[PDB]
Amino acid sequence: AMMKAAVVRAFGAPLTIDEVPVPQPGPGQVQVKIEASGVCHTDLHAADGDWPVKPTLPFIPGHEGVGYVSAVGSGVSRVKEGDRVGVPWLYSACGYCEHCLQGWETLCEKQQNTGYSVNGGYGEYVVADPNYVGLLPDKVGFVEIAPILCAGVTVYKGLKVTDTRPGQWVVISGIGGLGHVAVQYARAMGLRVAAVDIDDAKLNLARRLGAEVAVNARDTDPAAWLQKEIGGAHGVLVTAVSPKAFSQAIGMVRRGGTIALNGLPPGDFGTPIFDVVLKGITIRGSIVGTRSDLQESLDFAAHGDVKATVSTAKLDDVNDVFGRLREGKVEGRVVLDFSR
Amino acid sequence: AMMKAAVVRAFGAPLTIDEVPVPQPGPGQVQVKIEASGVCHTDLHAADGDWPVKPTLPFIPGHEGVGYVSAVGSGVSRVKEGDRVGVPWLYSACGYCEHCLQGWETLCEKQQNTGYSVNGGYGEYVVADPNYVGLLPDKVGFVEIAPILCAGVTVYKGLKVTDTRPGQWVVISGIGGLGHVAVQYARAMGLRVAAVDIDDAKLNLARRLGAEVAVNARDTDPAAWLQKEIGGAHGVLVTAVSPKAFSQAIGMVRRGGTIALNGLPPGDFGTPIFDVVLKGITIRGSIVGTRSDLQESLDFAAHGDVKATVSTAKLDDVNDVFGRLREGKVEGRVVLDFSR
Amino acid sequence: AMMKAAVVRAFGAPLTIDEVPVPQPGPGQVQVKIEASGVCHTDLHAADGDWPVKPTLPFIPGHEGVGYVSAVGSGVSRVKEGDRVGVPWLYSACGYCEHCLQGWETLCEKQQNTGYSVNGGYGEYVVADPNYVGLLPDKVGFVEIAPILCAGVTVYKGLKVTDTRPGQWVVISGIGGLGHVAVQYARAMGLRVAAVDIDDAKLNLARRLGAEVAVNARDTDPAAWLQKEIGGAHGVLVTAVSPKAFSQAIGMVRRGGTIALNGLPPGDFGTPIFDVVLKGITIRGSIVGTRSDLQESLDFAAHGDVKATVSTAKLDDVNDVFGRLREGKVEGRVVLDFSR
Amino acid sequence: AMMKAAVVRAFGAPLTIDEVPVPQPGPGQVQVKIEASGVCHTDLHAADGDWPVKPTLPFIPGHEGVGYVSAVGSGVSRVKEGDRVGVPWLYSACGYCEHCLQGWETLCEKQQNTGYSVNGGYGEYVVADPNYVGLLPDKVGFVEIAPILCAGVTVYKGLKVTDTRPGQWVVISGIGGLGHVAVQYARAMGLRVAAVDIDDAKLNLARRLGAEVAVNARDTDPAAWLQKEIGGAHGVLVTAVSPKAFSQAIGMVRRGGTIALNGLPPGDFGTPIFDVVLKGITIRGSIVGTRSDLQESLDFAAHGDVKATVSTAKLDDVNDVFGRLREGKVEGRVVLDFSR
Ligand SMILES: NC(=O)c1ccc[n+]([C@@H]2O[C@H](COP(=O)([O-])OP(=O)(O)OC[C@H]3O[C@H](n4cnc5c(N)ncnc54)[C@@H](O)[C@H]3O)[C@H](O)[C@@H]2O)c1
Ligand SMILES: NC(=O)c1ccc[n+]([C@@H]2O[C@H](COP(=O)([O-])OP(=O)(O)OC[C@H]3O[C@H](n4cnc5c(N)ncnc54)[C@@H](O)[C@H]3O)[C@H](O)[C@@H]2O)c1
Ligand SMILES: [Zn+2]
Ligand SMILES: [Zn+2]
Ligand SMILES: [Zn+2]
Ligand SMILES: [Zn+2]
Ligand SMILES: [Zn+2]
Ligand SMILES: [Zn+2]
Ligand SMILES: [Zn+2]
Ligand SMILES: [Zn+2]
Repeated sequence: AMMKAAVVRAFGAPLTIDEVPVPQPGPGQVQVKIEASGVCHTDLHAADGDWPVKPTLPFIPGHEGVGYVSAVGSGVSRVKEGDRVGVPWLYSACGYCEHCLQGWETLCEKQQNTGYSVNGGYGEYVVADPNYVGLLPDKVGFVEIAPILCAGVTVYKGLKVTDTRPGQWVVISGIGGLGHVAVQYARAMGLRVAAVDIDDAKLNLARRLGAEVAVNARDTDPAAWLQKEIGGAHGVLVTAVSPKAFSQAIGMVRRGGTIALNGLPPGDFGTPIFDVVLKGITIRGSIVGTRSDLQESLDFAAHGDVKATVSTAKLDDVNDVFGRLREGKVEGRVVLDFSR
Repeated sequence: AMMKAAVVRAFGAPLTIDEVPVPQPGPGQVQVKIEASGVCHTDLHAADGDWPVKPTLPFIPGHEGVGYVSAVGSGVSRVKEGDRVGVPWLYSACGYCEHCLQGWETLCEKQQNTGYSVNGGYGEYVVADPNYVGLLPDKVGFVEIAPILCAGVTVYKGLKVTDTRPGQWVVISGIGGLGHVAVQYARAMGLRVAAVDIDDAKLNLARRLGAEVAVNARDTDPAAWLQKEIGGAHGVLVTAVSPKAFSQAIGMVRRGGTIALNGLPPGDFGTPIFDVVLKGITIRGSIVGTRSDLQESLDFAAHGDVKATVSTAKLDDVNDVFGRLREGKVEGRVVLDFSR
Repeated sequence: AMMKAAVVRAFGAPLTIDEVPVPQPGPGQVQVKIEASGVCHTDLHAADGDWPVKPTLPFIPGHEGVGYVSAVGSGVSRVKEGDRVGVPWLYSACGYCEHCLQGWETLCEKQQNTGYSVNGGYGEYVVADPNYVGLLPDKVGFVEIAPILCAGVTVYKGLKVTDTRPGQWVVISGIGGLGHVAVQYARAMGLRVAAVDIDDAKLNLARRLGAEVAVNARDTDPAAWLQKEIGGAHGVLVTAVSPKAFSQAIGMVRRGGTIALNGLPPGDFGTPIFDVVLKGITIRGSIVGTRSDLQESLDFAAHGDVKATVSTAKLDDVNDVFGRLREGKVEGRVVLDFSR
Repeated sequence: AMMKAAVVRAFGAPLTIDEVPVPQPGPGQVQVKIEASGVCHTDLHAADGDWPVKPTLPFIPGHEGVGYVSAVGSGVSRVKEGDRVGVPWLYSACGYCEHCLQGWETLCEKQQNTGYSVNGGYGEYVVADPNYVGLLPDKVGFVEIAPILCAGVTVYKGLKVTDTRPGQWVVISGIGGLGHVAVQYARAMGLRVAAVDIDDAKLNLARRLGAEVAVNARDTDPAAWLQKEIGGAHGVLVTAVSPKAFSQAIGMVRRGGTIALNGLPPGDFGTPIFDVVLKGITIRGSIVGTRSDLQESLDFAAHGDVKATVSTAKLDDVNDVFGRLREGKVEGRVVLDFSR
């Protein structure tokens, strides 16, 4: 069989929509027929090769792909034909290293990554390791659930590692794909939410989704504004694609506070070490989520606590989507629709 | 009515040994007769007034003073005349704020600091808040115990917040004033210790103190070496916080590990986003510790698990001591001896 | 000079409403004019003289008393006259023992207890230690806020130590004074709530307050019912006044689950050690709440996440109230109203 | 084709040493050649059908088998022929449930148990799940390391879940098979150890093992004595879970402390509600541990920190070994030696 897929063949170049072979599932593998496929900013980073560790060319991006198990190899019991599943960033892990045994498989040094080191969901079919796919809730459709496969799980875990508790203030910096669902997860976790971005439309989105307070960093110093407004936050989750937002976030927290980092813009960010030490601040990188994180994050969507803001696009228009996302002209998430 | 003391009357100017009034305790206060008083780099910064918030002039430095309770004001029960106590960095906290109520008095924004914002232990007597003094162990001398009020509790708390466990690997970065004490706490906390420095003398000291591994970063890349040799460290205590140490720490820590920063350097440090996020690294600021932190750290000294390298000097020679410290000629810690 | 107050002058006997002197505050003390005063089930035992350690006669019960500071002793800074305050079970703690230094003053062995070891709020005025009173929010009435002083802060802390997190199930056993507000805190902390009691009306109250499911332990074996309905809970908070309910709670959790204990019926409860060990179960006593806990719990009420179901009664009818409480004829809390 | 093995063919009856087929490994399985095989009280309960859920007959007991990997089915990468491994209590788990995904495979409700629900190590060979075998340290012999698969990991994990930290007091209740090993882990974990038993010889053993204090409960009340002498222990490990040990544990622990139960006794225990709640005490069931726990516990043995008292016996004499066990004649641990 042949299939349509969007392929990266050179960093910086537009993706090409080509006919490629349908991947077949070997032993212990499953095949997934894609019905929807979220566009993550990471996909831009990957196609631009602006990260230290590059994807091997060529490749098909996409780690927010969801659909049906359309075929099953041998020795597979976790899922069966017809099951609704998603294939996330964490494609697979070794399962027995120290990290994996501790239930921190997101840290597995032997992990594979969907739509980066292996081909992803920007296509009609994708092969997956059934041991690491998301098991989708029956009551949420493909288009709405797709973003939870990365945006959702990531910020859910990110919020967990801020070490904030119900009643406390958390700041979400960057109300994009990750950010806009981050606001919703925070409320579901009993947190009071403040939002920071550089575009009023984003802040308006945050306001609708539960943000009690919101500030535009292009209009004022957000750190100073937040210190005055709420006395500083107990936690911050940075999803912004700007190193500047990382530095600013550090000045947003109360003493003893924690800043968790999701965003992956190239380079360093300026860190006021003196204040971090004097104020006992924690800065903490968070990387997607374990299978347990993933399952829990899907359950919040299933219960209606989190609903992704989504607009659809066609596979063929993937380069336009990339352009819009790059220009910050996307509200929430774009999901590629493969439905009939 | 009068006592000798080393007084800062102008930032940068030599301290003068003056006759000044013995401070007398009012209600809820105590008086301490100093037998020994530790010196460290923080005293230089107080005397130079080169930190963001300066001491008020004139003032008596010293946050490592130890001695006997020589008099009490009314309504004191925690201690009595004749008790052996130290008057550490945390002179007092408000006791009512969110931080104080949570047992994190070190983060109190209304805290006072001994030998910085109030008069300290560079004198024959000092008035203190008995609610915040350290209660000293019987079986350890004043001179030997003094540095535990600072270096001790600092590296102890710092090691605690790396969130490591017995059997796990911790790197002690820098085996100087703080580091040589740190190696001892780590060993007593059941940690496997790797010492990193640029000086073979200090690395050999580390080995004497129980370091299982020692690597000289002048010759070899401590990060590459440790990742290979022990798979990276679960924790990293950075006692000399320089850009190189900071960045090498990020390289030495294994994924999911924690880096605790034990120093107050000037300027912003470039923090690499990609590495912190994808390695799920925690970077945590930590200096001194709470009252309970301090008592716990003293217990280690009392049981002979921790002993600071100490040399004595006279109060009258403090300027000479400051000079030696500035030039980096001080091995271990210098302690002013008030005993006849 | 004189005030009205319900006094316990001999155990097991009716309380006598008498005129007694008004207590005056000395140094470090404040006087409080009572506006409302919650009746805790604990008060029944203070008066029966029921417990291992008994109050001393004669005494005035009541540790849910709220009102205004009407007089301030010497050396008090935390509060001033006119301040809205409440006087909880934890009347005072020593402030410097190991527990107190760790922000666990509820464990202080030198603590005093309001309406037990010292006189409480079943009277027009009560003297308190200003360092341990609750600072009440302006936007909640005295009658509604009164239960938060014990019922509220207790179950809030109890829920904290179930070690449950958003999305997970918690069971509230006993939907009384503590229980009916526990359901609400649970919801505010992002938990899904199941309710257990022995009276359909109390279960219906839980449901109206946010309980998703409910079971009458008189009608079926709760535990088996809960294992079937929700697959066991992640945590349980037991406020019930029956040892039986403690034994049943143990069987209500998933493996790895935690049961927190608040209720204080006399004697032992049957514990299946074999299952507790095989299933890795945790059983944990929880004792009111620290000042931090209390302020946090008052905040939930201030924001309207929590609202006590209360009936009022006159001080003079306190014996009638006791009777009804003892018979389980009370809906939520009864609060003594001193409103002129 | 054939091998010797001890088989339970009827509950209560002597084991019969038979010649049975050597088990061959299918895909995902490995075969282990046994060199040593630990014996403990759990084997008695397996042989007696003593417990609620019984083994199926006939079966080969033994959950402490160690040896070489002698054959490797298809799709195995964790281990290879010649690898020195152990086949502990947790033969396998489902790997997909809530518990397995969270790194708590010990709580898997679909787990299989070696030498209980599947054939174990009381034979020359045994087939195992490579994903769940213990990877044995190079420097420790088969006989010495065998008990660590059981007693070792149990007491290590048990100590971990006391939530104590270095410098803090831990009580080891019972210095027998589990206890003498627990004392060693405790010291290596930096804990101050108080040993409690009723046998002076076992108490002397504890002291020589590093116990700082030892109380004989025949002659003195250990609760009152320890409360007076060390202000209660922060943690208590109950290795011999009898009602008396349980109740005394509750009296020995300091307020806020944690009691970890390491045994599987019959029947309900009377738990004092008042003491547990008022003292804020945690009671916690813990036996064996995860794969991560086992590997950590194995490292302590590899470093010389922990050594089980071991004596050997032959497979043919297992019934006699059982005899001694039953009568309580066994000091330390007995290990079957299969070596030439
Ligand atoms: N660490 C992980 O596990 C993980 C997983 C997924 C994505 N990511 C990262 O997420 C980031 C982007 O995620 P995305 O899908 O939401 O992309 P993006 O299109 O969705 O979201 C952009 C957001 O950051 C923007 N932003 C730019 N400058 C800002 C500033 N100064 N302050 C506040 N906000 C600012 C905002 O416009 C906001 O839209 C990084 O690009 C990277 O892809 C990390
Ligand atoms: N540990 C603490 O810090 C703390 C603080 C306050 C009160 N308490 C305790 O709270 C308990 C009750 O408090 P209260 O103020 O809510 O009084 P209570 O009258 O209000 O509450 C009774 C509740 O438990 C009852 N109940 C009886 N048998 C039951 C069973 N088998 N299963 C489930 N529920 C059952 C229910 O009727 C329900 O009303 C104890 O009486 C004790 O006083 C503890
Ligand atoms: Zn992504
Ligand atoms: Zn792995
Ligand atoms: Zn110092
Ligand atoms: Zn304060
Ligand atoms: Zn009460
Ligand atoms: Zn106290
Ligand atoms: Zn065993
Ligand atoms: Zn499982």
